[PDB]
Amino acid sequence: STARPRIITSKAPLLPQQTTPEQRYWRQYTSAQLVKEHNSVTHISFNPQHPHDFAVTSSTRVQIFSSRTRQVIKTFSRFKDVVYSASFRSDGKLLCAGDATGLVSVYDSYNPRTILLSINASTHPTHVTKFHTQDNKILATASDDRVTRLWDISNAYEPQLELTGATDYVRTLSFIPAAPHLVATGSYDGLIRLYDTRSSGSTPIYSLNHDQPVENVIAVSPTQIVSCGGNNFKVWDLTSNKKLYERGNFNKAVTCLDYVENFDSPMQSALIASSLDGHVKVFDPLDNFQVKFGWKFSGPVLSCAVSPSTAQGNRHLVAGLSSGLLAIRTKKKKSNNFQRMMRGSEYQGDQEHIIHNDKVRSQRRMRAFERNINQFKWSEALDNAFVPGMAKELTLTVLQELRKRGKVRVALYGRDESTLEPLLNWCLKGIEDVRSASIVADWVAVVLELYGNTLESSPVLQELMIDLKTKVRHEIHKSKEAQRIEGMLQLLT
Amino acid sequence: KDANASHPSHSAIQSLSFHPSKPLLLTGGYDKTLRIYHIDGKTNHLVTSLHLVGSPIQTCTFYTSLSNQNQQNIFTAGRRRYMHSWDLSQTAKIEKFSRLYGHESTQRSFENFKVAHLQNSQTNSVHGIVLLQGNNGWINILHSTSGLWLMGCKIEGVITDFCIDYQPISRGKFRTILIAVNAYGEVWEFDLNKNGHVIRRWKDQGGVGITKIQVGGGTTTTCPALQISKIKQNRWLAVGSESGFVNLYDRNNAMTSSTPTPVAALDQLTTTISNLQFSPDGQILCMASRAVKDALRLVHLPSCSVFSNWPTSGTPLGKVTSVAFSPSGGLLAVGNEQGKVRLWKLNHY
Amino acid sequence: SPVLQSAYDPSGQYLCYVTVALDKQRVGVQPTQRWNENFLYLEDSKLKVTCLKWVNDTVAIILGMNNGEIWLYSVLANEVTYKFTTGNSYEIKDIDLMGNQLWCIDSSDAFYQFDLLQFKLLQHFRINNCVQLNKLTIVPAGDSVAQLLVASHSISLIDIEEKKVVMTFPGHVSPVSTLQVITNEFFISGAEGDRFLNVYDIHSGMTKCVLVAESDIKELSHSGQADSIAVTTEDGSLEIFVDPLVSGNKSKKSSKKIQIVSKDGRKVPIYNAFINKDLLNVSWLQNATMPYFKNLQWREIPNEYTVEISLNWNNKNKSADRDLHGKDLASATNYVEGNARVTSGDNFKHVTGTVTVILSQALQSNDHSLLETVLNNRDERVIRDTIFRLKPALAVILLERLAERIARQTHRQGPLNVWVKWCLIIHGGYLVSIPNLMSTLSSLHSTLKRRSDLLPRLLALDARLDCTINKFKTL
Amino acid sequence: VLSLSFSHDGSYLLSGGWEKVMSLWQLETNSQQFLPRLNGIIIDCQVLGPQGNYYSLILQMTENNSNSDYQFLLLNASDLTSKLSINGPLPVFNSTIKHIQQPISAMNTKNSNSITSLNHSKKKQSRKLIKSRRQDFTTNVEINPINKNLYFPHISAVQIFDFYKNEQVNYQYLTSGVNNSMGKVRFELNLQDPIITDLKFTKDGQWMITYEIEYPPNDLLSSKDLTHILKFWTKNDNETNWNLKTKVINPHGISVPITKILPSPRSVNNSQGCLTADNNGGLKFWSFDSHESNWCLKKISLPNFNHFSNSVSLAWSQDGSLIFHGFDDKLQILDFDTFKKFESLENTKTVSEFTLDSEIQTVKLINDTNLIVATRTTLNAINLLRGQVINSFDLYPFVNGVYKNGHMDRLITCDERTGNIALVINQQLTDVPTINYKSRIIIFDSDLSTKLGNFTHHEYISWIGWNYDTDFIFLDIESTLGVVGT
Amino acid sequence: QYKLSVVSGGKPALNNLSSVTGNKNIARLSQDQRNYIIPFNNQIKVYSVETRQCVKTLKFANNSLLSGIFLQEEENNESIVKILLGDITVPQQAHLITVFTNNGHVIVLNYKGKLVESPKHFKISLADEKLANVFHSEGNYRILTTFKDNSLQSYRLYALTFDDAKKQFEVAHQAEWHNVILSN
RNA sequence: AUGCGAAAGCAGUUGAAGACAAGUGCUUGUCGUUCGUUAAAAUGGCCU
Repeated sequence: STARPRIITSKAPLLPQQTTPEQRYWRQYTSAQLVKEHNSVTHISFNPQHPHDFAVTSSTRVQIFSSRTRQVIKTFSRFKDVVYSASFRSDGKLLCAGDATGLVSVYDSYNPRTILLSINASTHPTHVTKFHTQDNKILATASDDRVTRLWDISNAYEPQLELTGATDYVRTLSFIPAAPHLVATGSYDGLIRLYDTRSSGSTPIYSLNHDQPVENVIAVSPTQIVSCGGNNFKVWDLTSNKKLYERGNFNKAVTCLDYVENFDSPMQSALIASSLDGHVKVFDPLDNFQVKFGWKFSGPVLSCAVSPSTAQGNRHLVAGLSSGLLAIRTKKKKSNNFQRMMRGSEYQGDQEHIIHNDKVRSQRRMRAFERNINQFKWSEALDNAFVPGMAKELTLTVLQELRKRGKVRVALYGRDESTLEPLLNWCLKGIEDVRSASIVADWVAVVLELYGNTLESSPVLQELMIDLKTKVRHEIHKSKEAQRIEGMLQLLT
Repeated sequence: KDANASHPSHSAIQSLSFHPSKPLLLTGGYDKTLRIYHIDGKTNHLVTSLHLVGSPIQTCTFYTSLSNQNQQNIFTAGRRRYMHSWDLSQTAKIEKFSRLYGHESTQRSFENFKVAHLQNSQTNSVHGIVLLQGNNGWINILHSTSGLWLMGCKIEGVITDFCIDYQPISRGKFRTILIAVNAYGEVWEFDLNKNGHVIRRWKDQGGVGITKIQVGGGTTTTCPALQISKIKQNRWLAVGSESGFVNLYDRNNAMTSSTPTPVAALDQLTTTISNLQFSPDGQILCMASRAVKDALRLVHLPSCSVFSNWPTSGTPLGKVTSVAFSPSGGLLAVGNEQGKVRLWKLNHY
Repeated sequence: SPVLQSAYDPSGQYLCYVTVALDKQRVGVQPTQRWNENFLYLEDSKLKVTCLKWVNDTVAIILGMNNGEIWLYSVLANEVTYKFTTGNSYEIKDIDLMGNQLWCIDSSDAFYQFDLLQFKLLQHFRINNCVQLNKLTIVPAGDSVAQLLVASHSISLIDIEEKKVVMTFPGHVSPVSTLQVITNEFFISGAEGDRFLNVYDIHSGMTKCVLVAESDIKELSHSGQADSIAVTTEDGSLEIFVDPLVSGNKSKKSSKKIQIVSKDGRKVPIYNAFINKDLLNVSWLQNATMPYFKNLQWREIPNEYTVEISLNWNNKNKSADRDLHGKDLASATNYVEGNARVTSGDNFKHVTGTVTVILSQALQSNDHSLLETVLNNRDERVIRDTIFRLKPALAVILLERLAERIARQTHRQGPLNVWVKWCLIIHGGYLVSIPNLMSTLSSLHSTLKRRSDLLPRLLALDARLDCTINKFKTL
Repeated sequence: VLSLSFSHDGSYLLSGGWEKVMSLWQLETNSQQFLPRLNGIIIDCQVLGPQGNYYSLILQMTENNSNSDYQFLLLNASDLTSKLSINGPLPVFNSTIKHIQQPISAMNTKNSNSITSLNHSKKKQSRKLIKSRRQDFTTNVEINPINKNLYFPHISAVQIFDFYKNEQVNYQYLTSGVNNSMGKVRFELNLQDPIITDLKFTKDGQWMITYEIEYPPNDLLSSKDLTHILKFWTKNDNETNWNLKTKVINPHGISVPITKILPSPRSVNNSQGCLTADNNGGLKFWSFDSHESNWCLKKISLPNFNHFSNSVSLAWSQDGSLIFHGFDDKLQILDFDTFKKFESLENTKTVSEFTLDSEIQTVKLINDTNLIVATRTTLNAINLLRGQVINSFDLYPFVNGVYKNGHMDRLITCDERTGNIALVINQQLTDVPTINYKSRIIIFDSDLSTKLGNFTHHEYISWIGWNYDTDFIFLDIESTLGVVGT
Repeated sequence: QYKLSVVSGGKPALNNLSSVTGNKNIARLSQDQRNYIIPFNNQIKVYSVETRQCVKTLKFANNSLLSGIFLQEEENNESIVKILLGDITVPQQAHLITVFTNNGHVIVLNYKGKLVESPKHFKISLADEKLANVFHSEGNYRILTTFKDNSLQSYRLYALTFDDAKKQFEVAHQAEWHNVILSN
């Protein structure tokens, strides 16, 4: 003997733009929440170590949000002017906020009360303030003073190493993963500089020509840099000192840039960017930086951040908008006498000679139509296929299977008028498509072959035939125009 | 020394049996395993250890064929709808019996079975049958080495227990009788050679809720026959009830009195009688409960008197769930809830 | 071990072993040099086998019982051929034989000489100050079998013709258990529990050497003419001393050592091996009483050896008639489609108030909502003007977007058809200029292919439907 | 009711009808338990054991219309499982071999007979096999070349059978028909399964390409058309089940048969591509997108010819550049890069088109030099280093019309190292042709002038392939697999 | 250089030549039910049932006598119509097989044994009609045979015993029926 | 339903004898019957 073959569904030849697995994951990202802040939102940082928290800047406001309940857990509001950047340390404990009066304030997360250290930088506003990645006692901050100073937070009176040689409005910088001494710095005249700190540091080691004003710089790899500026974005090799790709798939100036790697995904590395139109678009660096997904937020979108690589909770994607709007989008996530009496269940056979297994892998439930076609009740199978709220593919596979077995007229013999009407209703609907049009051609051909006399006798089916005639004529018109357009293409070859 | 010593078990020992000819014990519990031990007095070692998957065990018995004697089987059963049959040196041959031919609405669980012989009586070819409990009065009877469905008997009320007796007839002919006991105490006796037809009914005296019946003193499904000439007729029939009372009948008067008075009514135990086991000869009756510790008593027959010096108060019996007498060497094997069988040797035999 | 007393034959082809079975001992002979379910059961549940021996033309074995009897058991028929009895009720503590004379030590020191080919008791026998005894061997002086050796922690050389001791060697602390004549001048002796073997020389009465094993000794066997010795040690092992009687050198260590380890890491104990001229015969217990064997070359294996046997520890039940899983070898695999990619063969791949500026913006970008609004614009003059004002690469990407939207939403193929109509009207120059028009306008070609192929069955269905409609309308 | 049997005591009855189910009746309670999907109908059934351990039965495989192909079965009766299955090779031929009768049933359909139809069909089949010189019996048979396993494509199924151990190893259903969910009885017997026609392997061995057609039911609106489907299957070298990886519905548009499949050589894409040729002129080249995981078009050549010819062939050079597409009367030489005519800049009379006197049944190239063509009457061996025919051979009395247009390719095949082998079959006539046949086997060299070896076999030979250790396997009408070897 | 041999075989040689359906099967499970024996179209396969494996195979082309019985290439009229398991000559010498061919030929072969070039051959006289079936209880043997004078056949039932001489198989006319249609 | 043919189609085919049943020597039907041609039924459906 053998087993019963389950009925195969009807998979038509695939139409273009099917749903890709990257689209599956980035559409699982759902459950939008909108939070109206006071003013614009500049920068959004995630805690690295236990990634369960993320800071968001505002006007004179830093807010620590939580990944578990998406509510604001803490507020740093001891600022006297507009705060620019709130970035956590690479170690978790201590976050730094660069203000616009000209000073940075570095104090521990989960304690707004204790200002731990206040570094007075240049009197121009300091936009970007980062901590180092490899080392954890060296902070680096830029300003509108067009210099980036490397402070050592033990000796917070003097910049341990100043860094000049730029031209205008340094606003982005990035350390590089493998080299713990090499700092890339994105200015505002383009011209991404690369400094080596164990050298003099007054001059860059070498420059890179991103001809538009670069808006952000991220070391995506130990050997690669990604540059966000102007309309396009451009990814550079480091050692060979050459651009590698240039993706100009945006409309206005791209603004923010984020990169995540080796996480629970069909896509290994995700490079996402945010571009002042609501458009946040997500690329992958393995298929040469092609777009895989994109959301649209209404206002001009400033900052974006995807949850870090070791989140292990519900992952988040945060986008902050110049209308004052934070948008969070989150992928979610008896007695002892009796047991002593019967304590042999969980054993699983660890120390025995011969282990035998026989029990069956239980199949999924058969639907009612499949039970009826397996038990040869053809008319009940047809009615149970034409119960109302089923799937189009399922009603198609019932009719396909029943026609393939041959029980068309056998299924249609005993039908009275009120039972013809459900078949004719779905027939009247499914005349519009293509595959359903072929199968409805077969089945209404045999219905008109059978029931002409009761068609004359009862008036309801007469009106149904009127609707069917109108819709089939309309479909002939559609296919005539389509054949004409195909002829036009064959001319235009 | 405990037969379960060299390779312990992880649940209660639900079924002990000695192989009818070779020195071998077989134990089975809810650990879904089957362990066969070569038994000495000194070192009782593990011959083989099979482990089924997802199927417990409540009843495992040996069964050697009668006309063939070079055909051994091990029948295992738990509360599922199949019954495994291990055939008898590197990998087992385990058939399973899973289909009742038509009569499937009676038993939803194969767990209460007994194994007996039967003679075709047109051809004189004996074969093994498998008796199963059932729904209300149903006892189903399946031909073993083919899994076929032979015959069914229906007693009324609830079956609580059943048993198998033989009767020799002449040179080369016996006939087998099935005894089945209701929960009220009404006893039916069918014969299986001609089809299920009630030979007789009677009633046990007292017996308010009767939970086990056993026949003993001749050949039976525990101390079994090895050739057709060696089949005897049983003498004692013991009926143990839920209250602790064990009535005890002589068959040579019961079959003639047709609503008999017991030879005895033992009342030493006080909880539900969950095991009865006669000696291979029929001189000792071992009655043992399951609901409380240290609840086994041996009885000398025909005196119908409980032995007084064993077990003593320091005998390691546990909650006795399995008892198996040995056919030849005079051993007794007791298995408890902790999973430790324990041997004794009677020095008379 | 469940193997109480075992002994090989001469020439090492069959071992006898007596083992207990439901408190009744059975003896059984198994062949080794390449099952046998024959046995002999001792009917009484009290008499045990106390000593064992093989005897040569019909092969037989000799079983000195507990009772006071010496059975003579043939092998071919499981039958005690003849049961000698010492005229007493004691335990035969030892049996031995050379040629036809048979000699047994009783439990009460009484030597008995029997004759086999006469089936008779020749002489009862006892001497002085041999008061506790448990081992006897007989020296091979030829066919004159005089001057036998006895022992119980003090080996004594006793002559028969005068019934007195001649030499007496110092034995052990524990009683002796092995006493074997090695050469015509030397013999080895090993007690019960000592790891030591004393190689004595007879006539001098001295200790030539001692050989020290690694654990307590259990069984000894030696080669032909004093070349090698196999030792079954109490832990389960085998220790060959190569050339023991050669050139402090008072004590000698074991040259070659053999163990047996299975695949699962467990340690299988050896009992009762047998050595010969470059052929070592090792035995163990596979199942609880069934003896398995092996032959191996001890002059070629290294000094330390672990025999690797394949013991079924945690076998997966590979049934011969079932598959690897589920079905049998006679069924037929079903046709399961699965997640196969179903495509056609017409899928070409791998081979004035306008809105033209917002359209060209959306298509430099890729905006579903913006393109949807521009397509929700309807007026045909505006459509003609926008495509008249557009750019050709923008037109190509517009054609692709329109065709994929048509193929999904086939309800939307009126207005999108007039859109693609005007596009193909206007921008046809760049379209005839681009080489691979199929690979560019793939989805458009496929969608029109499906619909144009759908047409004729629709014509047929409308023909029959109109026939039936006019039939019921005419009357 | 086709088979009946009793048990030994006489209480169970075994019933063996058409619907593939073996039914055990308890006679007393009139009850039944039955085994429902038995790989064919039960011609015969009985019990064996002295207790009734085994049920032994004989199955028909009634779908095989060209030849009755039995299957013996021995069932363990406790488990109701198959303790033994006995079979040989199950080829499907093109016509009914000598005096085969279909089983009897309630109607007369295209798998069985009525009673009167049985008698008349017996006599008519014998008379037609005597009279008509149309007759051919040519079976498709493929070979797995990394395991050397014969694949007999049954209708809607594949019997994987090896020749060394001489036993079946697998049976797979390669079509979404009505193959097993039912035992066909009367008008289900009027219906039929979709038929596998072509089956090929890549030279790598790890891809199977199956072309099948499917017929609609009769007396319906859409009964005129067919649907032709291509399928691509994978497996790893340790299993015995092919996974469907790519299903291509309707190659070359609607209702267009693909009358030749050719795999690719190694050098082009590591032998991971195939060529499909219609009866119109179209050639498509499918290959394996490996950044995807699928098969797709990668080079087309689709002309619109208003003439349909049933007999095409094609061949491929070892470098992967030259493709010889032989349509009826005309061989075209194409470059693979362009799929167009290889027009010589030198023009040394190496013309891109050859016109041959008869319709082409076979094109082959034994090396990169010699092209063999088997034409509808004759055989012509040509060189390609000089565009002129080397050798000729007349086959018009031998193959007049005794083969359909397109089966001489499976008749005659070539070793890729030494030579090719011819196959000629004539039936022994007495005074009118009789039943028995006679097939001669001739082996030529690369030049085809000298015959390497001549042999003769008695029974008709239906297929010759070459075993990849330089020998030749041949099937026979009575399925006796033989070899011509070194 | 080039040799043409025959390496593998097919069809299982049913009992269709009767077309009266006596018993369509002729395979016979052995005495101790461990070996199954099927007569193929060109060989006799002996499968083993505990491991589903063809153990011994008895081809027709190797020994010359079978090549003279079945391998007459002008007509395949002779076919195996019965297989009996014992020895018809001597009582219980095991591993022997007697085979009854359609036209009076009876051969004693030895499965599970090296095939020597002396299988015990016997020819049955009086077989101007064709043999149909051969069966036996203990000792006594009977033969159904097909003869003719409405396109039907007569079934003659003969009684077969042995040993008036060595070659002689004693045949007696038990009974006869005239126009059979089915027979089981 | 045979031959040629492409997935279309193009040509051609349904003859006698015998026997039996039923109805009235005559009508139909039937065939486990011959020769000549390229020639729907028994309320009964797939295991665990």
